[PDB]
Amino acid sequence: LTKFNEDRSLQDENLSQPRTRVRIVDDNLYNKSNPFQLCYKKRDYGSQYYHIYQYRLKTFRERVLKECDKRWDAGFTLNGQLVLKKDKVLDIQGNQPCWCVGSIYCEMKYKPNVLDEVINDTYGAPDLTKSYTDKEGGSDEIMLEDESGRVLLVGDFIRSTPFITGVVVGILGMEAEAGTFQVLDICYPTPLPQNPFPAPTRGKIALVSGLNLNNTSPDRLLRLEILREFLMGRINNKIDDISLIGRLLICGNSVDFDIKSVNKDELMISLTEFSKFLHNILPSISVDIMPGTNDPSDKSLPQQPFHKSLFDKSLESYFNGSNKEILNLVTNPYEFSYNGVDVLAVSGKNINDICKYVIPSNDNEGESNDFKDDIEHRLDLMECTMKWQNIAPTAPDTLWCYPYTDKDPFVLDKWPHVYIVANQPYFGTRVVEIGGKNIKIISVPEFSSTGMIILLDLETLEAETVKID
Amino acid sequence: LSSFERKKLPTDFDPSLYDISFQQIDAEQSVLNGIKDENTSTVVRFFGVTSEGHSVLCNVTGFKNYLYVPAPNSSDANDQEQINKFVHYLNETFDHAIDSIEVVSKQSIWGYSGDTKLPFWKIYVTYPHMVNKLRTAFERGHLSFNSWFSNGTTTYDNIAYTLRLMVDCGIVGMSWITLPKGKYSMIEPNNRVSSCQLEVSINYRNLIAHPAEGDWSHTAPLRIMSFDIECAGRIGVFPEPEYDPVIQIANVVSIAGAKKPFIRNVFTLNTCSPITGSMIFSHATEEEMLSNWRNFIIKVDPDVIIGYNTTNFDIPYLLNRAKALKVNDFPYFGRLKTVKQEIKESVFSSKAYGTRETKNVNIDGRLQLDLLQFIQREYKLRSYTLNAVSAHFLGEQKEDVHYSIISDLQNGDSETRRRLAVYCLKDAYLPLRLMEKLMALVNYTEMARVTGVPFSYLLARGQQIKVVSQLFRKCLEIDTVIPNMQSQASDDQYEGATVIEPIRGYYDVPIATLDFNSLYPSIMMAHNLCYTTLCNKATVERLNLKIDEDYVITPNGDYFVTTKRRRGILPIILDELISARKRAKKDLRDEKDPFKRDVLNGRQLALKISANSVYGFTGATVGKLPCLAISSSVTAYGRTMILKTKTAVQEKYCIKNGYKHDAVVVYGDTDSVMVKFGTTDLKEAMDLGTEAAKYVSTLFKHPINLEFEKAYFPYLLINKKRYAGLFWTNPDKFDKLDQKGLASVRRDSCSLVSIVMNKVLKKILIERNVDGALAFVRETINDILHNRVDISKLIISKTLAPNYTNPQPHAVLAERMKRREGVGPNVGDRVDYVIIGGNDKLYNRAEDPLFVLENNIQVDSRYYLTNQLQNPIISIVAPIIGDKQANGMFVRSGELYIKALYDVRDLEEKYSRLWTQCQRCAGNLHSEVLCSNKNCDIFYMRVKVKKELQEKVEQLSKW
Amino acid sequence: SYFINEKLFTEVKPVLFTDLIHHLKIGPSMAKKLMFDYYKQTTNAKYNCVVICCYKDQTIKIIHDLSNIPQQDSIIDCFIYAFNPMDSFIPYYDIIDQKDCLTIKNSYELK
DNA sequence: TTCCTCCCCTAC
DNA sequence: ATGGTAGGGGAGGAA
Ligand SMILES: Nc1ccn([C@H]2C[C@H](O)[C@@H](COP(=O)(O)OP(=O)(O)OP(=O)(O)O)O2)c(=O)n1
Ligand code: SF4
Ligand SMILES: [Ca+2]
Ligand SMILES: [Ca+2]
Ligand SMILES: [Ca+2]
Ligand SMILES: [Ca+2]
Ligand SMILES: [Ca+2]
Repeated sequence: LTKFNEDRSLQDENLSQPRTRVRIVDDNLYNKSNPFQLCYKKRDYGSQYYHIYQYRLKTFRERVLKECDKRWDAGFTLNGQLVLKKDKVLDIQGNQPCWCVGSIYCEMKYKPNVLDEVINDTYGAPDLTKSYTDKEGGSDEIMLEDESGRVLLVGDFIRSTPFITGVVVGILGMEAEAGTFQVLDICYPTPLPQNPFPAPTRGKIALVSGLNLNNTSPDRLLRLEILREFLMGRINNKIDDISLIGRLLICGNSVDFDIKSVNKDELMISLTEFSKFLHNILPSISVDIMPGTNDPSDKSLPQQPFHKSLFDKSLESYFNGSNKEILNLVTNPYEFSYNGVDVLAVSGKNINDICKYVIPSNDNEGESNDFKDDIEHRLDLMECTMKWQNIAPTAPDTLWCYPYTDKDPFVLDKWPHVYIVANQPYFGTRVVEIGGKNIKIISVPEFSSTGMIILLDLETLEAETVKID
Repeated sequence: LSSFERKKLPTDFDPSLYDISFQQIDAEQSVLNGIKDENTSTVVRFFGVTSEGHSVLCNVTGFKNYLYVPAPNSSDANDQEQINKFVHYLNETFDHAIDSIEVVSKQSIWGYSGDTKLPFWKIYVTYPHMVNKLRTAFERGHLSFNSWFSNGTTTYDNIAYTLRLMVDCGIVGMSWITLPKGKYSMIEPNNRVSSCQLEVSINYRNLIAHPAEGDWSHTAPLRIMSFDIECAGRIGVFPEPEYDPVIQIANVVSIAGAKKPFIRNVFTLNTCSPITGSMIFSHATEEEMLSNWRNFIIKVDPDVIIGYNTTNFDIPYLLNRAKALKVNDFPYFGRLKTVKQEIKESVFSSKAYGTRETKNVNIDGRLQLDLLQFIQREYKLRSYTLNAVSAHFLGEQKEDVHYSIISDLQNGDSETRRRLAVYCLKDAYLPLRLMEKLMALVNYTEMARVTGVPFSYLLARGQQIKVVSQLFRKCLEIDTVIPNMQSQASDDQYEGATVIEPIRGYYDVPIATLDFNSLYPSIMMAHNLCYTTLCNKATVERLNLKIDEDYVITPNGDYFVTTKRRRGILPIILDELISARKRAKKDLRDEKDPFKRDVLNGRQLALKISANSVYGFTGATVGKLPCLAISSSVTAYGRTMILKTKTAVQEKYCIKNGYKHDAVVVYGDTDSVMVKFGTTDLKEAMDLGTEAAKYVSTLFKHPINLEFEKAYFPYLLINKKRYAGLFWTNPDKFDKLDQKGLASVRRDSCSLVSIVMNKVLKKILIERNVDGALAFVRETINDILHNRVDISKLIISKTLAPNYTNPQPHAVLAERMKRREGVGPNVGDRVDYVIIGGNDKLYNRAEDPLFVLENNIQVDSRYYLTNQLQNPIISIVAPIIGDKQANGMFVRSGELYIKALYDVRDLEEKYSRLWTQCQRCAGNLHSEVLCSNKNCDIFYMRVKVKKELQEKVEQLSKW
Repeated sequence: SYFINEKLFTEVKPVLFTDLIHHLKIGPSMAKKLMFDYYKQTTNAKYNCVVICCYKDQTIKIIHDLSNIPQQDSIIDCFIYAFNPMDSFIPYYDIIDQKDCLTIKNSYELK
């Protein structure tokens, strides 16, 4: 009986305060240096996509060798012909065990090729191509490139782990047919340091991704408004559970429109509506907007932050200098530092492309050891991406990048306590621990298909979800 | 190395008990040191390989070259003592060379004078070169003996010695010869002159020469050796043999009709790290490398040294390099031990093949099948570089190492040298794959067996030699001689065939197409046209022939006799040549592979140029045996057959005869008639075209046959010899889109026009939305004007010519390239250029694309739009929409920031795709990729997109 | 007080419960009560009701299906959200004047 | 500004 | 030495 439950829910507290309260102050690390930040000037697009691979190999060789000196040691006694030694990937012969390091490179038939599209005059088509691998054909080959050589791999391990291109992990196998390996063991790089975070007066963070605003209104705008109202505490008891949420983090895909048809009309009304929402919510919460893949920002992965011009005049007071604490506008994969808890966030394209590698396409039979459907395998992919020190393995090859020279920001230097990936279809979390260091992998879902916004605690790191409908 | 050398000879081998049976691939005149056989010492050496794989050098000894002259008209000519005194006088005059003078009864090939045979004098000579001097003397009149040949005479049967032996014995090129058991003698190891395993000598009367039909049609296990070299040239200067060494030499020796080669090598100038699957003979000095390569060839004994540009670049470079390095024993690697290989530059000019200068090298005993020549003859392509032909036929664009980086790779380390070695291995395995796909050996073997010329003539001489060989064989069969006729320096031209006036327009009615099968050959075979059937009015009055029963007057007025009187030989030659085309077309009929059906279609389309060249032979004033009374008498009979078809179908399929519509012949070119039956149905238009073909073929004499070729449901008749339509053969699905002549199938038009015209025609004819077609046209005109078409689509190609009067753009460009780089295109090479912008004349304004992509010079866009793209598009869209519209077609900060940000978001997604496809292509993920495969689509594009993205980001920096 | 002609009926744009806070300066924990008593007694004409529902697991859903879901427990509060007597859907939002907030002041001055 | 040669290429 | 002729269309030069 709908009316009587309303009558019961008559709450009539009636003060709640005049007396506006204050959120608990959790401040990002002041802008010092963001490895993912490139001004549009000084971008020298002349170089090629080979300094990236050279730097990855050059930096991962030490990280793999520091582990390979102990495991597979110079006196290791594998069944026979012990390990003979290191080598240069091509300088290998015989059936003796051996181990080298090389940047794996997959070769699938469904990986879209631009030369074929040009020669077929079909360049510029929709790029649906849901998955790359060829499961029902087995034609996928997993090579192991190095400085000089290209050794194909075959065996049982390449059916256990993902083996995504661009990653550099030392392999150990037996040369079978003078061209291939028979993989026997895989060495992941050395463990990477973290920062220490002290145990102590509170904190939370509201994570949200995939707003996807547009002219069509299938509850999207209404869900966004309900979101800001719930973040205002106007939907529940006022304080002590919403008074401390501290900061919001929009994690990409905020404004979705049809580039193919609209001709830039709705891309303005969506931004005006978004700016309305920001002006309504900013006096109450600080906000950090992070560009997605479908947003007014670059398509190269180190996407630079949103421009001040995209936003309505209303927010100009926020964009004034010395107001980064209110609005942030950070680059796409960003390394926040909220009260010491180093949280690394992505828009979620890297894991999407990794799954494009591993997951099959429309097959037209069910594997348990493999055939990642989509439940936990995405968290396993993020686990690997935290093992494989770089956070975008297939960077130059399938999710395009600025052709860096002498440095790659994607390869990690220190692990973050939290690793938030965005726009994932499913919400999940795992407290992964590798090499004595543990991190927390949160996978925020889309706010369009679902309604979840995650509230991550910054003292227990036990994130909880709240579903909006 | 136990796989190189051929199968060892059987131990129990002796001249008796055995029958050496082998396939002769080559034959050349030579002198045989030893006892003269049948008073002659010269021999013809038939190199070959037997069925088991053993070499042979059969010396065919005992053949004496002869000269035919008519018996002089006198009383003493029948006195034997007079003939003996005559041969005595000749020996006095011509170095004791004339052997004898047989009296044989022959007839001439010119005209039907009657069934009586004149007496001729067969003058044998000891060495075959004497016949030239004897013929000159006979023709001028220097002989003075009883006033016999004092005036001058006409000699007969002027053909080379090798072909004379091959004609008399009955040996077609690439056929089988059986030296009978015990009739042949073996050359003793002391007097051997070759490297072959079996080196024998037989009398020409003894050997059995099988025809290439039946049990003897197979092919022996030939050994094809492909190869390639790479030279380390000084910076900026093309490799010159005198100063720039050869550093590597690949090798892919293989057996004909095999899946994979059984040898791979790379002879490198320095140490080279091992490659899997290919030995690596790494030498220390260039002299040792060249000598070991020679020893390698001698040990392998390949039969067919194929390559790509080996005739012009590789082998001449090797020979001049060995000469410059004082390697004196290198240039002897033919099947004969002590014959030096030398370069003899020869020029071949023809209307259908164009002038091109070749540097022939005489590798004795071994064929040569440089694939560049094979493709330049068989296929019309925009360019013939290795990259482009590989991309066309094999379908693969692969990296092409930079030229200047070769020196660095060589002077680096063993790893870099392995990189060079794998490049050479790819370059050398390419021609062999091309040869296996294109079926060069099989097609050329069929050609040399059908016509009769040796395999070496197929790629070094035109069609006249094939007609000459077939003619000589048939005359020999029928006791006839060919009179040596001095060339009638020139003429103007004779009459061609009629091209019916077109009823131009765009037709939505189905357009049947009725054409004759092998028109001119069928006319020749039908009305008995031939040399030995020619006649004149006087002869008819003398012999008292009857009309339409013993002779026919052709529509050109010339007389010929029916088959009752004589059976001309050109009917028989054509019968064989168009009965082999039937059995070559009975193969692609039964062929599934789509790429095999455009090679089996290049074999039926080469036996139809070889049967239409029998006509061209009679029609060629320059060149022996020109008879402009059989050739200007088929053009008539070809002009009274369309004039009769266009008058029969147009007046049978009419309303009076009980049909629905009046038929209309809207076009027709030399045999065809694009009849428009007047019905909209297609299964009924085809059903009527097939009935018309039958009825009309009923009107002509066998074998003339008019068959319903195709149909065009939509038809676009632009002009005379230019049109387009859909190609329907069955009434349920169209096969393809034909474009007969339009600027899209031309090769002197940029690829932009081809693409635009193909898409426009596709829309208009298949999709039937004219408005969508015009919208795409306007979209292109914006691209050209805003510099958004890639140079790959603006490259024009023309064939350089030997001499010019009115300067041409590509000619001035070729001169300028020669002056800039030190080497430019040669006569006969297609030159590629794009038209840059400027003020001076057009010919002064044309540049090599790689110069445009290295200096950023502004491609003239107004010129392209106006000259290249305008007139073709206007011509093909005017029939649909009328001429007027067609000519008309060619005559706040925030929103601003959304632009130049959704433009960079489109350029930085193409930049990465292109410059990572280059990495996926070269395979080299970890080091620099320097490519120069300028026939690659992405070439010229990656640099454009880079230069655009840099500028767009520089511009976006400001906001 | 309750100026319910231009607040509900002639308010023809769908009236959000936050408009009460922004106009009458009332609090949320009182604006819900005002809307409550209004639809309880004051109503005289057709008016569509839209109610939010917050659960123990913090789920916020509004469609409320008019029949039930596990409400038999787990319901903390159930506040009457906006009314839409125009009955179709789709309000529209804009810049709103602040300085009337009893929810929370963010942390910082705007400078 | 209208013919009238070269010049390239194709169609039969 | 070298198969044939018919014909379109582009560039340019002279009258
Ligand atoms: N390279 C050529 C092509 C054709 N013709 C002449 C002789 C042909 O008899 C006549 C017909 O031209 P086609 O292109 O139609 O060739 P055919 O019709 O003779 O062969 P087919 O009918 O089998 O297609 O043109 C020629 O002389 N030289
Ligand atoms: S430019 Fe790129 S695509 Fe073209 S051949 Fe070179 S590597 Fe291949
Ligand atoms: Ca080469
Ligand atoms: Ca025909
Ligand atoms: Ca035809
Ligand atoms: Ca036909
Ligand atoms: Ca003309």
